[PDB]
Amino acid sequence: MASRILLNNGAKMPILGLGTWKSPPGQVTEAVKVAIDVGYRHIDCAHVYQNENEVGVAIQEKLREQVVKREELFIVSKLWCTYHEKGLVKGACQKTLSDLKLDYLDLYLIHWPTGFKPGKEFFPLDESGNVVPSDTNILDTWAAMEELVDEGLVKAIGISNFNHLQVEMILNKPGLKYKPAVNQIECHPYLTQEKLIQYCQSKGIVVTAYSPLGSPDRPWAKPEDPSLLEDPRIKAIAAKHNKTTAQVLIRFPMQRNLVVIPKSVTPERIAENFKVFDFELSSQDMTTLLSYNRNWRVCALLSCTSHKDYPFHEEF
Ligand SMILES: NC(=O)c1ccc[n+]([C@@H]2O[C@H](COP(=O)([O-])OP(=O)(O)OC[C@H]3O[C@@H](n4cnc5c(N)ncnc54)[C@H](OP(=O)(O)O)[C@@H]3O)[C@@H](O)[C@H]2O)c1
Ligand SMILES: O=C(O)Cn1c2ccccc2c2n[nH]c(=S)nc21
Ligand SMILES: O=C(O)Cn1c2ccccc2c2n[nH]c(=S)nc21
Repeated sequence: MASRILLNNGAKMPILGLGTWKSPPGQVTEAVKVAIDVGYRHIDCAHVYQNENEVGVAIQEKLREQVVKREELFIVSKLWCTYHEKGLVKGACQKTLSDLKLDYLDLYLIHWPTGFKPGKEFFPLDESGNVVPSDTNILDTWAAMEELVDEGLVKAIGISNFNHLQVEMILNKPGLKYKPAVNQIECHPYLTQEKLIQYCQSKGIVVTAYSPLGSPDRPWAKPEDPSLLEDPRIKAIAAKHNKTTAQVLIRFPMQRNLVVIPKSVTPERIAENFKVFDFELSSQDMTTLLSYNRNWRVCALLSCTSHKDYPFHEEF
């Protein structure tokens, strides 16, 4: 298992990264410092996570300390939904660069295919509670992303939460200049995503699996919800390999040629989650894990089901 995967822009992306959604601003600086100290070279960020400044403090300290060189890091962020307007894309990227204290991103993603009305609110609502959409065509947003490559702000561009028809729309864009390098999507044994993954891979688009542990800290979690980390079948596979359930859950997407971005702010877990390059799940193990699919989606964007570009009505 090589540590990096080749992207269609010619750059190599570390297959393991640190997630930062929900990482409290008072804990994420140390989390990122620890991650870099124990070998992580890829950090997954977003403006909407409200902690890019604090992530940036950690990156900057580790660069200053010469623990790692900038070229060895792979920093990813994402364009929020309220910045899909073509004229707002560059400023959104620049704000993220300023907070992260970087002069380029390795990868910048359209966070969701749904554009919202611009403004200070991340989820602008009408008086009846519906999200207020943007009229900006995703193809125009893509053209604005391509400009960021040409102006040196980002090395690669990609998409997130795009269904196969939405990916296809980008791939079929008249005058397409740069293909998406990555589609970042939810993926774990309860939402195995075989159809979308095969589609993306067949087009040379690398898939990043998010919420690989089932996002047990998602704010809308219910006590009775399924729990990957507590699934006795997955526990048994872990025990067979003398690994933790989390380690199996992280190794699983790696062996499907995916990138994976588990989140933790706990130093012991950040280290545990990185120790996944010393064992191999069997083909049987892999198929068995795939068999647990229930089409259970922890990030379903229920707030936006009425939006014309809501991605999850389609089968895949
Ligand atoms: N593009 C998108 O729309 C999108 C959506 C969702 C997520 N993401 C990205 O994907 C990242 C990962 O997804 P996620 O944050 O939703 O959830 P996740 O990585 O599946 O799970 C995070 C949870 O698991 C716990 N955890 C981590 N390692 C553990 C271990 N070894 N043992 C036991 N528990 C462990 C963490 O606790 P502690 O932190 O307390 O240690 C936290 O509560 C996000 O942070 C974000 O960067 C992107
Ligand atoms: O977009 C993300 O990366 C995670 N995330 C969020 C991150 C920050 C703020 C809101 C959200 C959110 N709301 N719904 C869903 S399904 N996922 C959400
Ligand atoms: O609607 C969203 O954008 C996120 N979200 C929520 C946001 C606020 C309150 C509840 C939820 C919720 N419940 N289930 C799921 S899959 N997603 C949820």
